[PDB]
Formats: sequence, structure tokens, C-alpha cells
Amino acid sequence: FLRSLHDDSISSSVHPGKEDLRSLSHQQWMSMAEKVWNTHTPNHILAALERLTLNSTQELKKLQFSQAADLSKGPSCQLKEFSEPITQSRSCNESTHLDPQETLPSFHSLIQEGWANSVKVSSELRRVQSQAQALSEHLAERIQEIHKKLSDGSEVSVLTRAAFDAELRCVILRGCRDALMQECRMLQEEAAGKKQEMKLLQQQQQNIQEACLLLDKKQKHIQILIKGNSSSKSQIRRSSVEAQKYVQDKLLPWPQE
Amino acid sequence: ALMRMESLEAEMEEVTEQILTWREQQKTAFQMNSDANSSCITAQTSYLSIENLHP
Amino acid sequence: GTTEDKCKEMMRLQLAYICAKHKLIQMKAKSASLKVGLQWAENNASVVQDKASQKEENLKVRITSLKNETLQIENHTNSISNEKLPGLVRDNAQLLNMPIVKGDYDLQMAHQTSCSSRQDLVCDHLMKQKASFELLQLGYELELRKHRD
Amino acid sequence: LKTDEELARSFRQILDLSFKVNKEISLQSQKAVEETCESALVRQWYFDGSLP
Amino acid sequence: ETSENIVDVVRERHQSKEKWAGSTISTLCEKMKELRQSYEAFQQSSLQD
Amino acid sequence: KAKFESEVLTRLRNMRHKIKREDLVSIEKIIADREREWERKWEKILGKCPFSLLK
Repeated sequence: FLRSLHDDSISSSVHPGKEDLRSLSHQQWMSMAEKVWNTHTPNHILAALERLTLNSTQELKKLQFSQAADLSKGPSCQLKEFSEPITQSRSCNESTHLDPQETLPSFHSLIQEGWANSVKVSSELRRVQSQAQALSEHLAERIQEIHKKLSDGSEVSVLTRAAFDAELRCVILRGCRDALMQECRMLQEEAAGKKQEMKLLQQQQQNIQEACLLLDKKQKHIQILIKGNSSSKSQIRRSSVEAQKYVQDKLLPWPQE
Repeated sequence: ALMRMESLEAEMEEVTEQILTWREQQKTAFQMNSDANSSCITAQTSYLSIENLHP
Repeated sequence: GTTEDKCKEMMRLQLAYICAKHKLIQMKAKSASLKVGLQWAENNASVVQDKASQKEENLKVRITSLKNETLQIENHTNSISNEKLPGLVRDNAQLLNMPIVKGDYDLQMAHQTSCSSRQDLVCDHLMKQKASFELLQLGYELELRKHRD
Repeated sequence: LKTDEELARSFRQILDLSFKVNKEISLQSQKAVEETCESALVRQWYFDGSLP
Repeated sequence: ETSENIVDVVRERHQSKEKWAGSTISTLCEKMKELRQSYEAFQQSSLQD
Repeated sequence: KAKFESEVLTRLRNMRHKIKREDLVSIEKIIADREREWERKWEKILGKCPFSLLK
């Protein structure tokens, strides 16, 4: 019952009608609790509670040892094949396909790959730079050849040379613009192709945040329960003192009267 | 078996040499470009001067 | 290193990439422009002797027209190079961080899940404890009523 | 047995070597490009859009 | 006994897959080959300069 | 055979020591100088830390 209250507090879904069912559950427990106190002796109930408490402590210790063992076994350990298909493994399910848990890569390992990729780009730059220098030299040689053929000293030849240089400049500049646009297209396509991946990361990021909130809510509940249990303990001591005081002050004096 | 282990060691030495050789080649390549850029600043100014044909 | 050191490292990686990629694209554009220039120069080398027979007035008009076209293309090119290109490169540079971030997220999610589970266990224990206390509390309340009768 | 362990260790070191070398070369390349370009242009590359 | 132990140790080293660098799982020999190819490729790109 | 394998082990150790104490120390110093020179250069030009603008 308490767990159900807890899960609800955490899941904020106040379905309208759940209160009738809660009251009933609460009443059911009250009836059961009452029955327990009618059927058995207080001495036996408390004894039972003591035992339940010991069991609960032993369970916690076992869990401590088991989780310590899971942290020290960082992976060298080889998949020992042990055999009988005995346990169903159903547990609360069945589930555990997942353990690809290959050692998630470390920041160091990823960042190393990043720098390796950066070097690939720098290497490509050097290659293209060498190609551009060869082409520039080849173009200069060709322009000089064309200028030598138009050197017949006539005003028309000079103007024809200027017109050539101007047409050539236009073609080169068109070529540069088209190339840059082309490159921009590539960069856009690349960014567009990764846009989905980024959305996914955003979702993950939201999930991480949501999850952080959830952890915080849970943490608050834990703090409440801690306080709650401390208070209950004091109350149990008070309640015990009230019943004893009633017997001493109000019942024990009657036989004399 | 021992021969196979020896082969791995040889390969490791070879890859290590390759990484260090590559590092040296890049150090020379950046020194040569810094010397060439100092020389080439002089030549490029010349050719764009053909725009000054006013009289 | 502090999240801060890692961030710095990532940023460094981006900056190095931006610088290199920008220059690369500039060089790719230069190279492509030279190639087209060379191809054009080679195709029009034989036609230049036949144009020398054209009336002086037509060549002057053409040069002027070409000068105006060149200025327009230059202004478009500079706009692409100085405004559109740097933004796109920067956007692409940020994408370099994707695998690293993903890796971190994965690591965090894994950590959280582990923590949540641990919390659930603690909560469960405390609730069990409360359940026991409340049973006892009810026991005391019930006991006082019978003494009153 | 000692040789086998040393093989794995030695290789991790080689990977670290490769990494630091790649980073070195990338930073040198950055410096070379920055020296050929006017600081104002490069500033536009790195930071233009983030400055008011 | 020694002869057999030595054969096993060497076999395990050649077949064992581990995350050496990045996000990919590989044997020591594979990762070493990859690394070698990468620097061969880098060197070829520098000689064509 | 024991003597030869011992020599192989010594060669691997010498290689690793050479990489760790000689080669990586030199490379890490160059990387640190370059990163500092760069941060100083842009801090002077921008009047603020360059990384704050990218955050």
C-alpha cells in the first residue's frame, strides 16, 4: 500500500477515482491488522516482528556483499560456460539480453579518435594546396603564351588582350563561387544528415534531465520516510507510556474502593 | 608459439618507427612552408599590378 | 580532468577543425577555379586571333560589361566566403563533439539507472520499516480501548 | 609470461604516442594557417555570430 | 608442462578481443594493422606532395 | 631459448621506456607550449578568454 502511494507520488498521474480504492485498501489493512491483534498474543506478534527485522537486516548485508563483488569484477573475467539450464531466470520477468556492456568508451579514447579525424582533414588540406599551386603555375604559363600571340603592337591587339584578361578573371571567379556553393552544399548535407542524430541526443539529454528530477523526487521521499520512521519510533514510545499511565492512574485504584 | 610472439614484438617496433618517422616528416614539412611563404609574399605582388594600366 | 578540462579539450578540437576545414574549403575553391580557368584558357587560345578583326567600339563595350559582371560575382563570392561559409563550418565543427557527448550521456544514463535502483532499494527498506511501526502503533491504540471498557 | 604482459602495456603506450602525435600535428597545422591569414578573418571564423 | 603452457599463453594473446582505442572492439593484431595502414596512408599522401 | 626470450623482453621494455620517458615527454611539452601560446594570443585580441565565447 505504501509503495503504491510512493509510486503515485513519483508518477504525478492523479487518476480521479483512485481515492475510493485507496480507502478501501487502507480499510482492508486496518481490518487485517485488527484481526492480527485479536487472534495472536502481543508477545508472539512482537517476537514475529523481531524475527522479521533480523531477516530484513540479513537481506541488506547480502545485498552489500553482492554489489561489492559486482564492482571488483571489472571485466578481465572470462565467460566460464557453466552448463544446467535449471533456473528459469524468470525473476520478476526474463530480461537480461543486454549485457553488450562492453566497457563504454572513455572520454580519452573518444577524444583520441576526434584528433585522428582532425589530422585527416589537415592531411587533405596539404594535398589540395599542392594541387592548387601546380594548377596556378600551369595557368600562368598558358596566359603568357596567349599574350605573346597578341603582341603585334596594334591598339586593337592591346584591347583584345585586356578583354581576354577580363573574360578570364570572370571565368575564374565564377568557378570559385560555384565551388564554394558546392562546398557549402556538402557541409549542409552533412549537418542535415546529422540533424536526426542531434535530435536524438537532445531527447537523451531531456531524458537525463528528467531522470535527474526523478532521482531528486525519490531522494525527497527517502528523506521523508527517514523522518517519518524516526517520528514513529518516538510515537511508539509515547503510546506505550500512555497505556501504562492509564492502568496505574485509573484501573489499579478500583480494588480498594 | 615463441616465433609468433617474436613476430608481434617486431610488428610493434615497426609501427612505432612509422609513427615517429611520420612526426619528423611533418616537422620538416612545416619548416619548409614557413620559409617558402616568406619568399612568395614577394612574387604575388607583382602580377596583380597589371590592373594598374591606367595612363 | 574537470568537466571543464574536457570541455576545453573539446573546444580545442573544434577550433583546430574550424581552422583547418576553412582553409581546406578555400583551397578547394581556389583549386576548382584554377581548373576551370585553365580549361577556358586552353579552349579560347585559337579564337583570340579572329576577334582582333572586330570594331574597337565593340571590344570597349564588352570589357566594360565584363568588368561590371566581375564586380557582381566578386561581391557574391565574398558574401558566401565571409558570411555563409564560416557559419556552416562552425556548425559542422560542433558536430565533432557528438560521439564524445553521446559517450558521456551513455555513461551518465548508466550511472543514473544504477543510482535509481539503489534508491528504490533504500526506499523499500524504509517503507518496510514504517509498515512494522504502524502495525505496532495500531496495536497500542487498540489496547487502551479495552482498558476503558 | 612477463613478455606477454609487456606486449599489451607496450601497445597501449604506442596508442598514447599516436594520439599525442596527432594532436601535435593538428595544432601545428592550425598555427600555420593562422599565420597566413589576418587575425580579423580568423576571428570571424572562430567567433563571428557570438560577438554582440 | 612448460611447453604446453607457453603454447596457451601465446594463443590467448592472438585471439583475445579488447577495446584498445575508440568505440570498436578488436584483437591486438587487428588494431595494430589498422594503425599501420593509417600511417602508411598518411605517408603516401605526403610523398605525392 | 631462455636467453633469447629474455632479450626480447628487454627490447620491449626498452622500447616502452623510450616512448614514455623520451618521446611522450617531449611531445607533451610541445603541445602544452602551443596551447598556452594560442590561449595568450587570443585572449589579447579578444580581451576575454576565447573558450567563454564558445560555451
